[PDB]
Amino acid sequence: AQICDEALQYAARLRELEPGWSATPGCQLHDAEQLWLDPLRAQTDETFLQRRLRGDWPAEVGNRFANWLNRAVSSDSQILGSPEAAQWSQELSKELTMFKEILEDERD
Amino acid sequence: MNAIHIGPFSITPAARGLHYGGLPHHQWTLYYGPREMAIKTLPDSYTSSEVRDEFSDIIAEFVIDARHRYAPDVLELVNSDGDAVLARVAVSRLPEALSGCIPDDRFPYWLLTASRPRLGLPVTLNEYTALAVELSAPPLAWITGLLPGEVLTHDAEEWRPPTSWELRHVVGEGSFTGVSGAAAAALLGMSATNFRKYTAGDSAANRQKISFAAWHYLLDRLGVKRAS
Amino acid sequence: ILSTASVLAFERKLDPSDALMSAGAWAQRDASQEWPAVTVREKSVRGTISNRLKTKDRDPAKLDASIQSPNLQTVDVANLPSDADTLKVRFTLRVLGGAGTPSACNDAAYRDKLLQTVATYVNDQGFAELARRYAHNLANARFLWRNRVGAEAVEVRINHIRQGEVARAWRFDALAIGLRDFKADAELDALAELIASGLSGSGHVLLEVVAFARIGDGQEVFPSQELILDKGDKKGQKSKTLYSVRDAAAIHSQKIGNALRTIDTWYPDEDGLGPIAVEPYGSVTSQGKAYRQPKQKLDFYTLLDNWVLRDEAPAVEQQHYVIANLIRGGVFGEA
Amino acid sequence: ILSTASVLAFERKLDPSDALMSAGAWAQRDASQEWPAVTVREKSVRGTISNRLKTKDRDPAKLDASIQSPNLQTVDVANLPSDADTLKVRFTLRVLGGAGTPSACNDAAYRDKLLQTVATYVNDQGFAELARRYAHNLANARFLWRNRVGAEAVEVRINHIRQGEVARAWRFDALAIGLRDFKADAELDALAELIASGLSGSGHVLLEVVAFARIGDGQEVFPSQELILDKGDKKGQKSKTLYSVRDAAAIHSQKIGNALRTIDTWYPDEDGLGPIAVEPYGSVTSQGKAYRQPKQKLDFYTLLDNWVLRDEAPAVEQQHYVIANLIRGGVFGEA
DNA sequence: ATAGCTCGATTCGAGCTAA
DNA sequence: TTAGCTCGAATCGAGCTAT
Repeated sequence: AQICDEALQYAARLRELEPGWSATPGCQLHDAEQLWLDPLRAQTDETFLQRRLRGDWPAEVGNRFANWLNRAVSSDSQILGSPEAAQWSQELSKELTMFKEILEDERD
Repeated sequence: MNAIHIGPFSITPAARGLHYGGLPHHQWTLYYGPREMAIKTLPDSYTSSEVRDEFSDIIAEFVIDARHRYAPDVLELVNSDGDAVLARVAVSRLPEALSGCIPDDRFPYWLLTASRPRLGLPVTLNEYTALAVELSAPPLAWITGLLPGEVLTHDAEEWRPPTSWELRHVVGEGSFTGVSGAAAAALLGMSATNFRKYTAGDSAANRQKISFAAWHYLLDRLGVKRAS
Repeated sequence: ILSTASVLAFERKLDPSDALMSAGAWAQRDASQEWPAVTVREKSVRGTISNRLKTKDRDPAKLDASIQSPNLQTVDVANLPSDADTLKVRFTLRVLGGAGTPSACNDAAYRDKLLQTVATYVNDQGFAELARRYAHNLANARFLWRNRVGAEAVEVRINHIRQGEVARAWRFDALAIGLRDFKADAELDALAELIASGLSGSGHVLLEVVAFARIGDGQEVFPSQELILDKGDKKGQKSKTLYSVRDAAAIHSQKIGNALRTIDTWYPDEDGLGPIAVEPYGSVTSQGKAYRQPKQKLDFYTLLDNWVLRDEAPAVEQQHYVIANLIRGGVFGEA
Repeated sequence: ILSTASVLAFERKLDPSDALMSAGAWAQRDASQEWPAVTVREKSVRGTISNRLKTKDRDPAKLDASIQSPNLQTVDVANLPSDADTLKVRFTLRVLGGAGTPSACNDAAYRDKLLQTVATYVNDQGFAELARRYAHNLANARFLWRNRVGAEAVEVRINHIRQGEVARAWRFDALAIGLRDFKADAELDALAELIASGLSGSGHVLLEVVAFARIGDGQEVFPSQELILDKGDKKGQKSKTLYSVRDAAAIHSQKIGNALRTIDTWYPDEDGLGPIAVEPYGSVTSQGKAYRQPKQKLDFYTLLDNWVLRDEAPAVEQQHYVIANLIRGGVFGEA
């Protein structure tokens, strides 16, 4: 539960930067998560990107973050073979549940 | 001030001085023999036991690296599957008959290496204990990586007596074993005054060399070699 | 005491090239050398939400909102020209030999024992029955995986190159040769004995395999699929990309060799579904259910270890399968 | 008492260049100076579980779950064009000489005696047997490591480039001069004194070696492989990486020079394997073992001290091994 | 515990004989 | 391999010191 706060605290300090930092040209800029990384780009683009956050309601960034944290767990076959990875997946499912819950009602 | 000698390490000061800020200052240089590890500018108000504490962390990191990179090879005793490690022993040298092996069911006990291309040998418990007795590694066997191979050899014709600096690796207050000269002399059954002649440096009057039997028995008693 | 090596890597035998794709008309196949290559094109698509929901998305308030903004994708496709109805593929296949010799080994006594084990097999049973089923997989266009599932007529041409010029030409018809029956034929035995010549190391074998399939006027062909890094936008996701070597849709070489390996029939489960590829633990990616389980001790490793270490020779019928995996090679031998 | 030197760093002789690979068709190798280079491209693969399991993953539920979660990785692949069947590899080889002189040596007494020992060897016999076996490895496509195991016709052309121009040309058949025996040939002996003059130090010598091989149309070529830092995603794992200099697949210089080093037939073990490279302790990477172990006293280091310190020279075939390792170069002495 | 000294007695190596 | 023997040189113990 402490991981998603500092993840949100990370997105807190991206809100203080330039409104259109992610709108610059670039070959690789992680546009899949750009709907949540830059909330202030909706003010610059009234219809080009404001409705993109409204229409899509990005919640798969948490799925991308879930794949990242899967690299942060110990790669032990004993945990996967036994039920140790079961409740670890149960706590992974629930902790990403209210984490993703914040992102959909960000437009309010 | 004075050059602080901590076992094989020697913190020598700069002959000239400097005034960083307004206070007097000197450059203290840590040495591992002919190897220079650090220069640290320190005041003249510090005592020797405080410059020693200032340079202690680099020495501790050096000792950690030396213990890790010269750790003896570990052998593993496993069942007829190779998944469960029943017993592990650190060895100074591998068994003579090791070949690339994957455990099977026809033998109950297998002696595999800890390296991922696991060499192995089918053994029983009695032969495993014979190999463990013959091949075991002493607790301070990592100090042999910091010593030349011609001072650790058991062949008397190819053996060279260790120098004073190579002797400071295993005996002394700031040595890698931590035993004093009096304790080392008591382990060799000789007087401390004669061992101080072994550990004497730069004093050409009355400086002696250790013998083959004394050196190897000392390495036996300190836990560095020949303690299988 | 002899034991298996820690590393037992084998090189791959019967290595095929990358099968190109060119399009043309039927009965023009005798002059299909300069046929135009199949080029991958681009289509922008959208799709309604059709995947199975998780019982929490089934509310009509948000299910109707799901189809308000359906996902947009940009898919790569491979289609024939309008004035073309025949798909032509071409690749070369070599037969190397030396199945029992590993590229890398650890135990010298185990390597010698494995060589003696495969030496007794060759004299007792030559590289013939495996070579026959390798000829059938060359005969029918199984390497056209889904490019022949509804094809009216498929013809396969197999040539033999010695000094840059064709020596013996083999022509088969794939519709007559089923994917489930491994029969006997005089033309296939001529091909099979050539495979046996390469497998035994007698001589060099280089086969140019050209297959023609009748699909339709301007339909879609199905080449190998690549991977997408997915770093773009959510509208131009580029969810599909097809294999192409030089502006020409093609098939992976391991895709061709996968179908050429589909000779394993003898797995202890029921064989009504058909043959499978010779692999350790007898697995195909289509069903996700592996035959030859280690619990039933009919896998590669249990059969290989018993036949070499314990000298437990199995029947003649499964030892065709342990050598077959030595043909494809592998990285056999764990820590 | 003539103790050995603590540092004995030796410069390496027979320095090869990177072997650039370009492609084309046979019978055009006389004008092969504009052949298109073998390009490095990317393809995606997937595989099944073909490795041994640690007695716990052999459960049918766990094994099938691994098949349901496939390992998708991309690999580096190099292939010939579909209209090209000839692979040429071009590297330059320069012979230096002065093999007895070390770059670093502490004891001046040891350097004088070592130079005296090398000079005593040269007067008894020159670098003739050494260069004969070196030219034999140049005669065959041994440096064309895995592209020769299935070559139908492989041919080399060696040119003596003295003043930037062909002073003397050579043309050999690599399949005829096999990688098993070192016989005698008049044209091979003509090459022998060219390297022998370079090894002796009479004058500057530089060679260019181009090896054409009949591979096949679109077949898989094998350049030298690279290391992967293993930082990206598991789907884009890049499990294989090949060596290229400028959009052209190439072979490492030390990979080429290792094959030219393969002249050691004098190791005490049985000759079922054949010649190996001349490096101390006789290490064979593929077999994971070491011929000329120090226990039976036939490695480089014990022979060197016997020859130099206590003056007991080894056998004449063992003296070839010592000088070949001296030509090979290394960081000798107590490091 | 470090560092080093002197002084007379004991040990030590490499010659040698003696068998 | 046993069984010794000189002869100068290095080592050994036990006295003292110094830091």
